[PDB]
Amino acid sequence: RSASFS
Amino acid sequence: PRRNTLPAM
Amino acid sequence: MDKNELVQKAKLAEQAERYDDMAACMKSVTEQGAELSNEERNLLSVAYKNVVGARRSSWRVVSSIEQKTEKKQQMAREYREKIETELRDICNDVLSLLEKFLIPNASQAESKVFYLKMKGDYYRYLAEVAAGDDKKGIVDQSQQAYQEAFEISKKEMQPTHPIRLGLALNFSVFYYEILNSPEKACSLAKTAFDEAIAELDTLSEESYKDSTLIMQLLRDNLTLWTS
Amino acid sequence: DKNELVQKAKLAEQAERYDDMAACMKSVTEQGAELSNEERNLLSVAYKNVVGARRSSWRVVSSIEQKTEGAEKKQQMAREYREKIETELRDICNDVLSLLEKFLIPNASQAESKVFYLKMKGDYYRYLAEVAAGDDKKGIVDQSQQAYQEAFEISKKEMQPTHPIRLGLALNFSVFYYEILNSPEKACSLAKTAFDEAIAELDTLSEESYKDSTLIMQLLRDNLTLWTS
Repeated sequence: RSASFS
Repeated sequence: PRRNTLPAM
Repeated sequence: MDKNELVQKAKLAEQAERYDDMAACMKSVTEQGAELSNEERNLLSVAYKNVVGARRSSWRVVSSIEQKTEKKQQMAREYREKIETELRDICNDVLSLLEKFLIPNASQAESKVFYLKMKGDYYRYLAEVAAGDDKKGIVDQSQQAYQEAFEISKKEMQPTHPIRLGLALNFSVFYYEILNSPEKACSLAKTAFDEAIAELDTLSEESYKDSTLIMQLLRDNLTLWTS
Repeated sequence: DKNELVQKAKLAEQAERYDDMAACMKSVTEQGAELSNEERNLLSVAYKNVVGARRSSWRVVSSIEQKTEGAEKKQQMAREYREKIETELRDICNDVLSLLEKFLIPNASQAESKVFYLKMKGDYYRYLAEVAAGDDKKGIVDQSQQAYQEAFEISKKEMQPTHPIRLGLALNFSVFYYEILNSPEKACSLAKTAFDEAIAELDTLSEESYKDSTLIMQLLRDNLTLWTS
């Protein structure tokens, strides 16, 4: 999907 | 590299 | 145990891909009440991201089956609820560490931004599985944590700093997916990409493999949302 | 209702929640009726994934413990963590082995299914042998060997050389010889005979089973290549 990240 | 057994994971 | 042995058992658990263990070690460390180092807070954050990630992934599978579906429907429903409970218990554990220990002892701008961004993320995870009555309150708590982090990072950090970029990526995901504002999501992501590009002669050895991978993720989201 | 426990097991599978899948299939088995072909494959998939996670962890930690010369507080903590993983792994094997002894093997009413459960007994005793202390090991190794041998004798009497269950048993038995008994000549010889007798079928292999047979035959030959080099 959409990328998020930490 | 690892030799085969079955069932696989 | 003692602080230093707890950290070493966490790294070991990390190598064994035993994430529940890793999170219980780093919870204990945090509960001793001393400010965390860079190395420690990254360990804490990696442990909980893997523990909560496995529940979210399982929730999306079961909740879809329940949709495209009776006693078979009721079963999917019950199984989705048991997964939801495990997920909320995990989020409230993290949220309670943030409020009692981490945010109060944070002595630098950079670490205040890190923890506020984490607080936005974990309220956002609650928002994904909330329904009706509680949802507005939860969505509000996510947006305010994000907004305070965004203001501090604009005032104190360079446009190429990884923590500043990482925040812009996740806050734009919040707009798109939680608030339904594709136009605000796009313009947040585009400004963050362009200001970083304008300043590239100013990235060091340390953060210049992290910064450019997040720039890549920003442009990938835009292309997705623009197609 | 067995039908409902089987539906939950599938659901657990699609969510990648293998401990939940294993608890449902243990309950179905515990009802005392013979398992369908579908139910037997579910049981085997749940437990393969639950025990696999531990074995993979065990190798990571054991290899860190040995590599560390000195640091006797760090080596001690590694040793402790390895032992805790070992205790989880032994429990899982003992649960499986007890289902096989009480319900699955005494009730198996066809050669196909009795070969399948026998091969599973040899596998789970072999997992206990990978982590056995030196006083208990020899007893564990012989249990693995006897279960594989009785399977091997039934399959050679009752099944065609290209049957997937017969081919999978020769693949696992031959790895037992190589790694557990340190007998590479015996391991090679067992793998080569099973490959060659299967090739012998320039004659009869069914269209629904052929893809499985061919895949395992290539696994046998990759092992022979690795062990010859």
